[PDB]
Amino acid sequence: VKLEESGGGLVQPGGSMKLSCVASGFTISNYWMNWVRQSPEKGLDWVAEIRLKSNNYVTHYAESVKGRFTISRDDSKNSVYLQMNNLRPEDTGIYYCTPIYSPFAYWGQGTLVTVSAAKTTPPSVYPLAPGSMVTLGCLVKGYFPEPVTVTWNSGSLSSGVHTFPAVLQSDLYTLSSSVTVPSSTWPSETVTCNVAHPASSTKVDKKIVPR
Amino acid sequence: DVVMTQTPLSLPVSLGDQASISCRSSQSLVHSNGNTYLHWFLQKPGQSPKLLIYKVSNRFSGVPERFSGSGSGTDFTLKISRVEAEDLGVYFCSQSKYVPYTFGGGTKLEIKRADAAPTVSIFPPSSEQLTSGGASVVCFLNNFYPKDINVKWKIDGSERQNGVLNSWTDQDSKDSTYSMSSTLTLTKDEYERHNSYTCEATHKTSTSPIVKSFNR
Ligand SMILES: CCCCC/C=C\C\C=C/C=C/C=C/[C@@H](SC[C@H](NC(=O)CC[C@H](N)C(=O)O)C(=O)NCC(=O)O)[C@@H](O)CCCC(=O)O
Repeated sequence: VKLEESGGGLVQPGGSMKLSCVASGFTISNYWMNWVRQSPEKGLDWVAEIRLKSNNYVTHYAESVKGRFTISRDDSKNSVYLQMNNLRPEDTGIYYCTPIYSPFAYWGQGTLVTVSAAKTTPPSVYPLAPGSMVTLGCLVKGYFPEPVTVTWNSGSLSSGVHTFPAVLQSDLYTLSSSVTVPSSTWPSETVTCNVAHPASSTKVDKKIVPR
Repeated sequence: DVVMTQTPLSLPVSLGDQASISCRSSQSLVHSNGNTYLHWFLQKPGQSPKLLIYKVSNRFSGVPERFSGSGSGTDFTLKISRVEAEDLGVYFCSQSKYVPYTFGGGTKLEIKRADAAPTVSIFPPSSEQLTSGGASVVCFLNNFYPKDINVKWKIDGSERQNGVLNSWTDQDSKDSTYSMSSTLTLTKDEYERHNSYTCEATHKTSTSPIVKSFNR
């Protein structure tokens, strides 16, 4: 049983974007379906609701999106959609879909909508080596938009990792990640950070070497 | 719109103790049908929100009995008994009686643990960044408690305030600690105008600050 959102991404102000929400392991036809968005500044923000075929598919919208957003459902595809037009930078945030008054009232993982005029820019990936435990790092600088994924040794190295929340200054994101291993582990063994930035089609591996 | 107000804004609680979170609605959430449409969500760091309790007191599937909800009309309470480390995150109340559905601003549950001093590491700019013209000095301050901390950058004994980008993690679900990253970003030219770089950490765990430095 799950909800899966997709269709998000970077889009210029005034632009348009269509989000999809597909259910698995249950039928959405029986439940009122809601879109909710989240941002650091506004928190959880209800966007729109569409009710049942038996409710004549009645819809409701937040005032901030009326005239611009359209919520729809296709029970035959077990899906709900959010057509967004004349998007505003303030519409930026993570968008979730959820059934309510339902055994399957799960939110899925969400889809990130970035409404900005800023251009897509790949990250610069810089290794962080020291000048009983040793801490190594990776600096992922000057990219846009979110997200990037950072792992160490392709994900094998998970304990002792801290990957920090990306910080947006102006129009460029910066992220860093640290990994801490025993001094007997490195540099005798390989420690490599893997950085992926889907938006710019970027994949980078940086092996951390001494000095 | 129905305003949802939560108190407190944050709540530190020791493991095994009880937590109580308050939510107040600007209008009654009692419907004509008899149901009260008040719900509680939990959002753990890095996760989507998840339904905890619907209609005041009913636990959603998979939610343990240590979580309970109460109240009526415009005043509600979420009680988490026998707090576990994994219970950290932001708790949201919400109403679904009126359109637009609205949410409280959230209450963050923090787990008290033993004080822990930050492990501090400082890193000079990579050769690769230098070639490109940039010069970032990175300082990691890892696994500390409590969350409050202060980081000072010193260049040749002088505190630099500009060019600093800081990131702070949420509380760690596994060990209840916090971590922090501090990056001082200069150009290759500015960095080479100086040799001594210092990351200085002030935290309750030490009377004098932790100091990590290198000389270029
Ligand atoms: C997008 C933002 C919206 C904010 C939140 C909105 C709505 C609330 C969200 C989710 C509700 C989920 C309800 C699930 C109900 S199934 C739905 C539930 N039906 C009931 O009969 C309620 C249960 C009863 N009151 C009780 O608890 O004894 C119900 O809520 N019915 C409608 C009604 O009573 O008016 C059951 O499947 C729970 C399963 C319990 C279990 O498996 O242990």
